[PDB]
Amino acid sequence: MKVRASVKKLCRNCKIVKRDGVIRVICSAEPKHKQRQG
Amino acid sequence: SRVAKAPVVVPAGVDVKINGQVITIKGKNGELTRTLNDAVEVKHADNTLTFGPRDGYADGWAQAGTARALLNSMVIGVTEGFTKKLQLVGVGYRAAVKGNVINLSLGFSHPVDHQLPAGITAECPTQTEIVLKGADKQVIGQVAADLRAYRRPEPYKGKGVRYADEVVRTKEAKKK
Amino acid sequence: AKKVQAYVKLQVAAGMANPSPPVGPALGQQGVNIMEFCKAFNAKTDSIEKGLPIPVVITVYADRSFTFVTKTPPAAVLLKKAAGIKSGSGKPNKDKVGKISRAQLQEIAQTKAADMTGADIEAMTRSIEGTARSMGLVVED
Amino acid sequence: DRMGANFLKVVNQIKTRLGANPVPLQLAIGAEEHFTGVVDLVKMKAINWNDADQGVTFEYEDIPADMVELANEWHQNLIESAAEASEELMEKYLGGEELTEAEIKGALRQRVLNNEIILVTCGSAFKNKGVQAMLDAVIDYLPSPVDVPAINGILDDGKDTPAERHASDDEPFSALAFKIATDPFVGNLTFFRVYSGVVNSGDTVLNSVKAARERFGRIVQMHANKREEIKEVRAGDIAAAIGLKDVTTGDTLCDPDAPIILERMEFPEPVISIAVEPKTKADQEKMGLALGRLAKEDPSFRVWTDEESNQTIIAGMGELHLDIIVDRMKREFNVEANVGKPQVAYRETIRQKVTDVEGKHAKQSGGRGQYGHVVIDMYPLEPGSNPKGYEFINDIKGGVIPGEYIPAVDKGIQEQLKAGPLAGYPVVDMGIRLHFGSYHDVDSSELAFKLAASIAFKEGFKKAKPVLLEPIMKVEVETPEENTGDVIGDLSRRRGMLKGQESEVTGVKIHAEVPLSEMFGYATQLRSLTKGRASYTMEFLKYDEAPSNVAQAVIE
RNA sequence: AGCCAGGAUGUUGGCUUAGAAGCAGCCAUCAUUUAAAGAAAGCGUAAUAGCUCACUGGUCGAGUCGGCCUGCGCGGAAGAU
Repeated sequence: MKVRASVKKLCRNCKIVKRDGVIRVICSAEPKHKQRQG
Repeated sequence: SRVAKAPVVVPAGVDVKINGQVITIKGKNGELTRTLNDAVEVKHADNTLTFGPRDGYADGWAQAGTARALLNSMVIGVTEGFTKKLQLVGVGYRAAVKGNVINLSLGFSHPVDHQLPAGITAECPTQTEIVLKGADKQVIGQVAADLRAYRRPEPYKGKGVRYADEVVRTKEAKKK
Repeated sequence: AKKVQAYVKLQVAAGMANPSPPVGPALGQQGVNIMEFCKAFNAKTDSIEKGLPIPVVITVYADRSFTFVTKTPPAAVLLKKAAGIKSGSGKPNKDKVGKISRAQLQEIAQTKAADMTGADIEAMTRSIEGTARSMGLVVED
Repeated sequence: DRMGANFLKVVNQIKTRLGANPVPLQLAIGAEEHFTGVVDLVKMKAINWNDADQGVTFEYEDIPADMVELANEWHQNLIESAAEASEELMEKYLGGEELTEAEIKGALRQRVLNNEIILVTCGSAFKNKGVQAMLDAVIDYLPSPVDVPAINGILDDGKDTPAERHASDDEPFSALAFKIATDPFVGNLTFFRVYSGVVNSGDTVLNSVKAARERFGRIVQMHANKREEIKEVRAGDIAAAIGLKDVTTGDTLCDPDAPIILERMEFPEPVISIAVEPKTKADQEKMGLALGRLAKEDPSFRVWTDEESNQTIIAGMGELHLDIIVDRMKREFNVEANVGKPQVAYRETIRQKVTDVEGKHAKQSGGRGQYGHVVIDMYPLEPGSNPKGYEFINDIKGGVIPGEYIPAVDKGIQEQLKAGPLAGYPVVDMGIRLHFGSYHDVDSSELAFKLAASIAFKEGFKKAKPVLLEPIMKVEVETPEENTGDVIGDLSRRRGMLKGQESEVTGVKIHAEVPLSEMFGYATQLRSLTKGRASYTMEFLKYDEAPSNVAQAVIE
């Protein structure tokens, strides 16, 4: 999980759910599109 | 809501034991009980079960919205069951069932034979296909996902242990 | 006719026996002997002077079967068969070269009227005027 | 003795991929780790092997009880394999005459002279499980030099009369020349095999296909490694036909007044070409002669030597060999090589065009300050038909520079036209026009305008992005499956100018036009695309370019 | 929002045609049928076969959706007996 202050909804099918409070964004086929902070 | 427009119809062959918050479902081949939270108002009204969110816990529409989906699965799981098949794609990798134990030909210097708990009648038609049978929807995944986590799908060959319906995304080397 | 299994209309000039690589896949969909589609159409291909893309459609069936529908060549390539060059659309509304009147357009529409139930005479007339303006062609009668 | 090693799968995989008809004989006993028996099915006997010894036992027993039915259903397919081999066993498969161990092989041995069935055997080499079993089939399923059609010397050119000669000692002598290795003792060596006839020690053995006379020295046999002098060579031994003056691939080793062969079929083509370069200049004196004893060994090792740059451009069919012949040079031939790139025509062209570059000349060389501020205009690389690579359009403003000082400016430009601001890449075929030539009297000489013109030409290239005029090869590639779509996409990374995708009965041949400058490690790259499954041709057709843009910063 | 569900079909959409064949990119950017379809968004990809968005054409049978303004909250937030 890459970390950066900006979670920008980037991939076309990008889920966003708030697990534990810190946002981590869920793609389907792209592992590269998953950030975690912010 | 959609969940409030979703009542569940218990059929004949599965008995409920409504001691208020604790419901123990006497079914076909097991006992699928869940001790829910106090954000629910349960009533097996006539035959079709009706539920309700308790006051104070107005977020119990979520907490019983779990429950409406829950008990529907329980009355159909204790009778019919889940076929949970896994596909072993590994070079020299086999699967064979004995009693309640599964072998794991997993490319190690030592064998891995793990015993599997109750609510499991496992089978193996061949070395690469493995049945799992169960009554709870949780236990039919939890014992399945532990095997898959021992050898995850490798996205350079397609190697690994993977589900029947799961479709991996294998890549290409592209350098050498 | 059929449904979500397969329906693509793709065939180009039938002087070439071997399936051209991009056409290949529409024959590479439901397991054909590619010699069969070469031997089906050549009994009627000897009634033409080759050079224009003639279209066929493919449509499939359960076991190993298939079927196909023969029509006439479309008027879009018939616009640029008489005009000499096969590709004229470089600038649509800035080129004024080349005239054919409506009388040529209806006699290449009777061969559509004797073949197909859509692509009717009077409705296609503005689109056979519409494929003229995109190519940069003029029309007068 | 490995996981995933199913014997019955692989022999019944040949009937699907290779399309052959294998009927196996020696089957399997054991779950690959407690494996102890190999099931010979003719005699119906399992063989015990060594506990772990390198070779004690051969203990034959019956079929074990754990495989009493798989031996039943597979022996009945063994005894099928003679009823459809010979027509005479057809009526005793059905009549029920006994199909013994000795009777069935008399039909199946004649099924090896046509080769429709191959005979398969499972076992371990390293675990000493099967090796002692595998030898008895060789004398009964592999053919002998006296059971085969023997030496068949045709004629020369008169008439096609193929003559089966005798496999015994009662014929004129005959052999063939192959595996012709080398040594620092005698020079050339051979690994030759005589088919029939006997030779004595010392003979005028010729090579009758290429008209040369040789004499037969001291013949030596090996344990594949050790020198053992074989004096009297009997019919069928394999030895070293030593002392051949010249010898090629597969010519005869035969006394005159005898039958004569003339046969060389399938001369290969070593494809991948790398250019070896010496370390010292004393090395090229001994690396120019490296081709002597090395290329004499084998035709899978060629040297496509250039006509101008005089470097040694080797050619192999695999870089895996072009590994080894450098390592063959290393410790015994004692060569230090610097393996680099082949000679590709690298004629620097020009992308951009400089406007005006003035050669700054100011020096009191001959007494007074010999000046020479001459300026040239970078003209486009002269295209079309231009035999002269130097096209100096000397445009003197009003014929101001005298004829005596015309060679001066000419020399300067010519010197840098043959040179290159990158790695000495000739900027040849590039037409160059003189803008203005400053002329003087006591300040006018040769260096005056020569030195100036030299710098001026180089200055221009720095702001003219000289690219690379390059040769383009007609490259074909033959790949069977639908794995060429990854290839031609990866070929599109390399300016392979596509022609068309065509097919054969088993192969999908792709036609393309690839820059010879973009060859580099082409062989090793397709060998990781095609997995080595490729067999194709290499020719030449056009001539194009390859991106450089080095003048920007790389070029000083 | 999901299961059935056609992805109605003129066309090869040029150019330059080697494939730039709706899926590389610049100019057009009409539509034969309009109760469902654009000379077009990605993946499959040299091109396409596979899978969708397009209208949800038929079922559920009620609410639902994208942004503007504020009350507060979370992440951003790592230091040295």
